Amino acid sequence: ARYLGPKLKLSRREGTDLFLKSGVRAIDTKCKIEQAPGQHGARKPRLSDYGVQLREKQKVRRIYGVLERQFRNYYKEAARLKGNTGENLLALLEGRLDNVVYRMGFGATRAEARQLVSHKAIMVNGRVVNIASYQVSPNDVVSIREKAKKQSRVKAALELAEQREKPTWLEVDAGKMEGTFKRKPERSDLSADINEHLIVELYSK
Amino acid sequence: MVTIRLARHGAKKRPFYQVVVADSRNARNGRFIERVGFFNPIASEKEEGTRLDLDRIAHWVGQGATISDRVAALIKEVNKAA
Amino acid sequence: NIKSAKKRAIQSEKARKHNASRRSMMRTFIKKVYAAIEAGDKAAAQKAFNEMQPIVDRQAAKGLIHKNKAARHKANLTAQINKLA
Amino acid sequence: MKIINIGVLAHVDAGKTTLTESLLYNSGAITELGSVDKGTTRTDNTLLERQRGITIQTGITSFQWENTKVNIIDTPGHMDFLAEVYRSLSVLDGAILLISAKDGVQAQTRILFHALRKMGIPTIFFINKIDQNGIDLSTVYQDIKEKLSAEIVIKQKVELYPNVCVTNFTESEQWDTVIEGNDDLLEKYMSGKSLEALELEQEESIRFQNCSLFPLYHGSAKSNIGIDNLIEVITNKFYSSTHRGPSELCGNVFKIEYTKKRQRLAYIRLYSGVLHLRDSVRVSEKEKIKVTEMYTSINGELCKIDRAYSGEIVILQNEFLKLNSVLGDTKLLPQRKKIENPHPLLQTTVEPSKPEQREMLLDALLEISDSDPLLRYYVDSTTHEIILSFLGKVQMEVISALLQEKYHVEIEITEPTVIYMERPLKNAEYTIHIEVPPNPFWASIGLSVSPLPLGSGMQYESSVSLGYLNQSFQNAVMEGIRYGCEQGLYGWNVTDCKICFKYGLYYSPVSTPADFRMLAPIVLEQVLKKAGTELLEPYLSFKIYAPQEYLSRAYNDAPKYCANIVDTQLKNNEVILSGEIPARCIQEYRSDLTFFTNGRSVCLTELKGYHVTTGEPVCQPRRPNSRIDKVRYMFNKIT
RNA sequence: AAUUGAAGAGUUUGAUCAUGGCUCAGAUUGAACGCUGGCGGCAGGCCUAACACAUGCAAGUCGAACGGUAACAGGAAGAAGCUUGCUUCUUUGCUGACGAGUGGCGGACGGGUGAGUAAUGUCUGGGAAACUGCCUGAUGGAGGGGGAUAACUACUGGAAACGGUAGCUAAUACCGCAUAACGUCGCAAGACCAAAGAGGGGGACCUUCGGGCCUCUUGCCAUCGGAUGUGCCCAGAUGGGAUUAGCUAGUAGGUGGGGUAACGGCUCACCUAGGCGACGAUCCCUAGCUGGUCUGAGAGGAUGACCAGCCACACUGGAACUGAGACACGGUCCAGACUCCUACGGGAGGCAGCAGUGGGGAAUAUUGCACAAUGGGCGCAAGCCUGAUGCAGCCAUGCCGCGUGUAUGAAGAAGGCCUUCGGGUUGUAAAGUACUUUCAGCGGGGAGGAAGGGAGUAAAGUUAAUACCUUUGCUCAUUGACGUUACCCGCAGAAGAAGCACCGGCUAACUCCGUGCCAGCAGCCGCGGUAAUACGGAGGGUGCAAGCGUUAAUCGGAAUUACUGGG
Repeated sequence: ARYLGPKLKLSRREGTDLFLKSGVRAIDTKCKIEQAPGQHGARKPRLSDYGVQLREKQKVRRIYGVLERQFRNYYKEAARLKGNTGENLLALLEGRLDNVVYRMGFGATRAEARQLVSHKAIMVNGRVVNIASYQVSPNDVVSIREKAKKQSRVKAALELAEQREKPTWLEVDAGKMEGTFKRKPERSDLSADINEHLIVELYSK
Repeated sequence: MVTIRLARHGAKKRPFYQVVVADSRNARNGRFIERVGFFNPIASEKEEGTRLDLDRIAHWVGQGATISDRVAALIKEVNKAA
Repeated sequence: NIKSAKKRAIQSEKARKHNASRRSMMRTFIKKVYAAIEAGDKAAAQKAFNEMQPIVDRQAAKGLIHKNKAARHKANLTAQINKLA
Repeated sequence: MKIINIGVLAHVDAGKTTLTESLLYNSGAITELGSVDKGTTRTDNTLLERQRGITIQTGITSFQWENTKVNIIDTPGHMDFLAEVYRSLSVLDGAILLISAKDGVQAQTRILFHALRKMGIPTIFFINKIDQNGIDLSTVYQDIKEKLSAEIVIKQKVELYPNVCVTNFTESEQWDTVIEGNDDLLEKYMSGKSLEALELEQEESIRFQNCSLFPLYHGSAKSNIGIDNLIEVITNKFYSSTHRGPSELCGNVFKIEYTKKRQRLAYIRLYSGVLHLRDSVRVSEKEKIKVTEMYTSINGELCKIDRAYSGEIVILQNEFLKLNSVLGDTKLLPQRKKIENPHPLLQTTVEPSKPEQREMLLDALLEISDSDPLLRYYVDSTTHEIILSFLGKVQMEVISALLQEKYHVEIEITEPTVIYMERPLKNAEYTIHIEVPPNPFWASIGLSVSPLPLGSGMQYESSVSLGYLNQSFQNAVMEGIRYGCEQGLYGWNVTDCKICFKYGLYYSPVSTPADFRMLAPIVLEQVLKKAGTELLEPYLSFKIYAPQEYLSRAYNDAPKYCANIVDTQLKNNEVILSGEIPARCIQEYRSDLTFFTNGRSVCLTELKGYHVTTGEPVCQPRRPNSRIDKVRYMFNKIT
């Protein structure tokens, strides 16, 4: 399921930042960003009309790690939802349990937050959840179990969240590792950089 | 002979019985006159327990139908004074 | 095919002999009534109809008759014997 | 519990397998026909077996005596395809060869008797056909000592006459020399004095495990004297069955036959443990393979059984079963084996009859591979001529008889591919021309083949200087020259090639690397025409062993054989000599040692030395070649 | 709140514009093949041969219907050993119960198949000339007798299968009689028609001591009902072909008789000379129907495999009986084919029931466990039976979820590849370092599917009765195939777990070397006769992920069958 490959190399393929290596350190600039995605990344792409869509779809996937088949289920689930599809697709991907744990600063890179969920550390609403695809409910109170609490690695990872913008739609207790999701995020709050409209066009055909 | 009986459905290892009026010669999953309520033994204590429409059942008791012993226990579980 | 329930076959054989014997003796009493109509003897037709009335209704209780075919013998056949009368 | 399987080494058509059918009457009945003279049941099994006077392959039948199981099978000693009988030695460690009463044991049986020593399991001689005139009641039995080459002695002996004593013996005073070899028995001999013969039966029981000497036996089964009491010794003399049941079960396949009512049944003995019916088990394929059905092979009729005992052997159906496949895994046994020492015993064609019905006969050839494992075949020839690995004369009749019954096809072939390797007679100038005189392609080169010593093979060198030689296009010239070595003008394969290419003018705008490859083949068929043709045939050496007394009769075969004389050296009574004769006539050499040798003949050889050359006419095998590009243009070169 | 929905590109030509086919991007399947492959949950799994079938099993049950006892367990008269009441042990249907046998019910349901079927079928909405065991409402009856037969004995035919004759005996078996009505027939008068008793308990009374009698429960007989189920009638809708245009003689209608539970040429007798057909009759080819599934904006096109309804079929063909219901999967009788048995006189066999075997085919399963649960059959009930059902085992077949690690980590090394040999790329990748342990492995805890039912007790009903019984509270002992479960805790160790296609355009992603229109790729255009970005290999990258491609069927794109929507 997981790509488990060179995560930092994938950022240069998109030319921006997939945050697959947010790191305890801040900005990287050790991989030569943008100019060298690969051996023949010096070439200037023709950038086909089909390419901008596929370049946007793989970009949103790798930031979340969602597989292509599972990702298509989010698009069918978002078409039936009320309102514009453009917001509904990013909202359900924000509804994943591994992502909300990442918003709380629990773990550094997103790959760590997924495995943190996998080892029965997360316990939302007083019930442990292993699956990272879990659909978080409004007004949930996720919190790590006391046996997995403050296990060294978890403590230093929270320091990175202080430099993070920190979502307004959720808040962590910090003094006891107790997060609390509330309202579904607005499109203005999340992202405001990726072109979610491009993704729908790829599944429009 | 018409009779009220559970029809037994749901996912595997997830029983979900369907109380329904049907002649005995019919299959358990076969033809039935009409459904009336449902029984969820694995539901436990929550917002839902075991709905049971006694009003239509009170009509079939006079039609000669023979309630099964499983449905007969549901007539007691729904009680009258309780 | 070997079966523990083969007794239903031999008993149906044992039953059909006694059952047809009652159906055969009754119909011969019925064909006798038709001979009285062709003879033109309206008086003998009334007597033969009386001979069969107790036995033909009796079979209907036994299930040999669906107590509807026997009524037809008490219907159209009665319409013949009295028309000659 | 169980019992070891009895042998059946009826070598030289000893009919000792027909004596096994008498053993089924002794173990009978309580309900059986008792067998009959000729064929006759006796577990005949397949059709057209007893009608031939001998079975096509070794059989098996259920039996018991002395409150013990006594399986056995025979004979496999006919012919001719005796290697198949070598696969039955794995079926049981026992032996019971029937030496002939005429001049001792037959020499062909001595080859199967010497093969029993390699098995490492005990065996015993038996006086088959004792009730007959000319029998060696005191003279021919001594010939079994000279042929056994050991110190085996009979446990009893008599001469008749109507009498057939057996228990009255045996080996008084002098007998017991095998005990002298035992470390314990040799110490009792130092004490002296008379002792009970049962006391020496314990030391003989140790030597019996090493199979140091054949157990005694006498009396023809036809006379019905000693053919039953001697069978009691097989029960005690035979080694006890390795019963266990501790698991895990293990075994290996032994033999199988494609019965018409089968249609398949790969029987195999259980080396250890036991297999429950309708249960999966391990195999050599590395997958699950339950035995859906299995039954013991009773002599009177097949019989099902819910589970085989440990050490038992019984047929069982399966979807697949590779030969010698582990029932475990895995069996842990080791022994020597060979197909009578012959990689190919005179291959013979067998092209099926009919332009289409012959093709279905090819599939029956896969059915010959389901039968005896010592069998092989492949359509290496361009005509797809059959080339079966089976050998022997009478053994071929079973493969031909099988075609008249198991299938509906037949063929007659024997000469095989000629195997010619024609070479050019001398080197001569040649050239493909220049420009467009001319025909495609415009690219050309001047081939200049030259003579070479025999067996040197094909050769070529890039004489042209760069860049006209072409760093890449020049290689097609060699690959195209190889196309002309597939056949000469007479269709014989190219040999002694030496085409040193030289001149090669070519135009660049229209030249292609296939253009040079095409003109290159014409340089080899034109330069081969100046060769005038030179036919040659292989002449591999063929060493053979013959008895010295018959060795003088083998020199007469030399004048008829095309081979020339070669060095050889005697080896005691055995003799041998290093021959070297051509393969076209080498297949007939086997017939010569089967007659002049008197059955002692033996030989072996392998192909070697491409040089040969012989008359007459220089005939060649067509045709070469077709289904290739630009082939019709080579006909224009003839005129 | 409940369909908010319609995309296109390549390729005719030196170039273009239309017309016009092909082909690709989409979703999808009861798929196969090729390569790879750790686990879990939920489904599906013979679409080819309606081909033939070894073996097991798939429908039995009631002693509270009856004669009985063949076994087993108790009791009793009686017996033998001997620790004379400890043991041995013959009799005995006297009890608990139970083979065979009679009789009641089921076997027409459940389960499978799509051969047959273009309408005798089904769907949709109506219709009257019907039937309906079991279940149930209402009103009455339930009186009194006779004669046989299985089992069982004697004898006997036959190898078996399986009987024959002569005798004994019961019933809720059969059969006259008495008795009947709003029932049946008839305009009416009148005529005629049914049965069965058992089980539990008991005060007085009555006992030829078989029991009567009182009472409860259940069964039986008749009528009118109720529901359910089935048959029958019509209209409309429900495949292809006109290179099938005439078809029909019980054929159309009438009349009478017979026939069916019931209408009807449903069938005989006679009479009439009609009937159906271009809004497609007969014939020919094909097909189980439909709710639905897939695709599509919709209209529709394909299909209908699983799930569910009806129908057809049960080796082939045909026929009838038993019964409320069959003109009949695990019934009978017969012809025939195909197998097997024989003592060769004569019988046995029908897996399109679940497994399984051979054969066919590209291709699809275990001769599993349990009636714990539901349902059906029988029984008052307990229980028995159930290849239905509940599961388990097998296969990546499909969907879905998860893991195969995470963070740090530059000398930006070794190796590989590329080069203008300056270097770049592989590459935070690996090693190193710091942590974590899901799932597997291993060792302990452990839900839930279970309601009942049995015993016991109290009370309310019933009743002469504090007895029985019915019903409701209540106590004790309990009922799990799955199942070494779900799930949880604990243990060790980054430990056991990543492949496949593609990289000329369409279509996201490249160089180098080898082979020179050779070898080969290909869905369309088409490449290779040159350091081929289209071959082969390697480097790199992309796509996707326990799957990835290929092939096939179907739809959309295709407004190239346009009804919506073309000439």
